[PDB]
Amino acid sequence: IQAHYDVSDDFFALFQDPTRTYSCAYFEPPELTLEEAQYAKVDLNLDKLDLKPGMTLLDIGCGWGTTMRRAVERFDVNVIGLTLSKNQHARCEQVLASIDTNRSRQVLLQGWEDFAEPVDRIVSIEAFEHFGHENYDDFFKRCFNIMPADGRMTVQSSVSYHPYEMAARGKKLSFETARFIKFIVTEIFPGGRLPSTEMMVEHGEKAGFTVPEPLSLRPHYIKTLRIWGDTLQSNKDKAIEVTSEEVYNRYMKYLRGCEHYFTDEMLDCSLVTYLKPGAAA
Ligand SMILES: Nc1ncnc2c1ncn2[C@@H]1O[C@H](C[C@@H](N)CC[C@H](N)C(=O)O)[C@@H](O)[C@H]1O
Repeated sequence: IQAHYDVSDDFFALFQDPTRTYSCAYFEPPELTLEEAQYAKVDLNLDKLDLKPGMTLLDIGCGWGTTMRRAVERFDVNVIGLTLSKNQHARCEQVLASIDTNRSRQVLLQGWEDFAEPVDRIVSIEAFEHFGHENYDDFFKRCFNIMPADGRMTVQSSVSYHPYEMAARGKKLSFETARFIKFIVTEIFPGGRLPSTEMMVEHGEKAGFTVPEPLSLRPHYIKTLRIWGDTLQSNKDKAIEVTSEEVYNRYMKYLRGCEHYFTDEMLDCSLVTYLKPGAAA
């Protein structure tokens, strides 16, 4: 049943950029291409982490390996990536092995749950939606515990608003948004759950982290989703051929719907920074 909403890598290749990044890009400056903006998003995350040569960076949910490789290349760090996909695992291995570096590089097919080795810094870009609210305490506790005194982590995640906050916008739109969120979390990220930004901040605080004001990426996700959607739609027949009209329609619903709900400010995307007590200034 969870395996039903699994789709082949070749479908995603029909809307994503060459880096295969499956998360909000960063159009700064606005004229960047999707691919460029995916790299700008990687940098935006990594630049907040106080990475020094010879550190070990952990990528939780490392996808196809772009973040890790960019970190090795820019920061001359060791890396370790965690992924739940065997295909991502095999590709990441290739991406990592081909880097001209003496730094250590490792990809593991496992969750953060089973990861407990010392790392200096943590990046997690839109894996958090999969974890479920019941695991937030354990996630933050693990991330706090594996890092040294000056550790830092970024988590980037799509977020929703509490039903109470949504109600301020009127019942109609509020119930309609909740249904669409339920759809995201059934058919796009099965077993998933969108946090609110408050939940992201507060669980981090409870674990002991200092949490500055989160960065909103809402207009960047709008641009991202627009390009993703326009691109899927243009590759429609190729999409249907490799999957079905069903699966095509599902992702168009997702992509258009999210853009719509982002434009309406009924969804957000937060880049939250977590600083251990001894983190540098
Ligand atoms: N418990 C977990 N531990 C580690 N990775 C996970 C977990 N749950 C989901 N993921 C991964 O999180 C990733 C989710 C993607 N949305 C983001 C991938 C990547 N960071 C990107 O920006 O492209 C996929 O690699 C999933 O396998």
